[PDB]
Amino acid sequence: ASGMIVTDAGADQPIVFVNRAFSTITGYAPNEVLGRNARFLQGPQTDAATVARLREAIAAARPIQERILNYRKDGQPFWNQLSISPVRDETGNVVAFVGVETDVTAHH
Amino acid sequence: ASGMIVTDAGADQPIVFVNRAFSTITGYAPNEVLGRNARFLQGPQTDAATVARLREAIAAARPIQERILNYRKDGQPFWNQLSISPVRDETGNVVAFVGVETDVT
Ligand SMILES: Cc1cc2nc3c(=O)[nH]c(=O)nc-3n(C[C@H](O)[C@H](O)[C@H](O)COP(=O)(O)O)c2cc1C
Ligand SMILES: Cc1cc2nc3c(=O)[nH]c(=O)nc-3n(C[C@H](O)[C@H](O)[C@H](O)COP(=O)(O)O)c2cc1C
Repeated sequence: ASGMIVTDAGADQPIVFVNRAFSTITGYAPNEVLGRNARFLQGPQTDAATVARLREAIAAARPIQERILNYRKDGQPFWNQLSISPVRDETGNVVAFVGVETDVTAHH
Repeated sequence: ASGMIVTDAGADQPIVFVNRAFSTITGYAPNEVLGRNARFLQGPQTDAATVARLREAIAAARPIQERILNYRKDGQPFWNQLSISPVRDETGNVVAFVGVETDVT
């Protein structure tokens, strides 16, 4: 099952909702992530160029897909097939961002 | 500001998240709507053909926009400029639906 993250549109995109699969994939409970920017999923082996592409796309409210190395709450790495899109009203205003996370690590 | 509703993909698309503007527009608190299908916003003068187009779009996970008559908690009618889209993973599985509601009364 794929995770879903919903964030606020503005001011560093704090998480406002995660689905159950997000907790299965990442090991974080909703309590532990609400109000935070999702960058806490990254760590030392995360590719900086990938993070830069995400940062520029989100600032521009442009959809983006990347494979990015992320980390579970207890530090276990996983590859995240990540897709982020703005949610817009019909006037084009960004209401939120939605991200889908698929664990594409062969853990076992 | 526009409302946002997030639902599960299956089992009659129960609401799992609403933003602040949803409550400003509709007069419902989150605890009054979570776990329910959004159709409770409809009422006596809602256009049945519009509802049927939404039903078919959600069944097929097709993006759709409609101007639909809805009702606030206090029973006052309002025009909802509603846009719904599926949220998909890379393999095309539907993870959720997202709806944006603009009060265009
Ligand atoms: C809706 C949404 C979901 C996100 N999900 C993830 C994720 O699962 N993993 C991740 O590494 N970054 C994720 N991000 C990206 C980070 O929040 C952040 O935008 C990125 O690290 C680039 O900005 P920075 O260089 O300021 O950290 C997400 C962002 C948004 C808006
Ligand atoms: C994410 C989402 C948001 C929705 N928001 C609204 C809404 O604001 N107003 C409304 O009348 N129907 C809304 N609906 C539509 C109803 O939930 C339902 O799909 C529609 O009435 C057609 O199905 P039915 O014939 O089974 O009721 C929404 C549906 C989804 C999936």
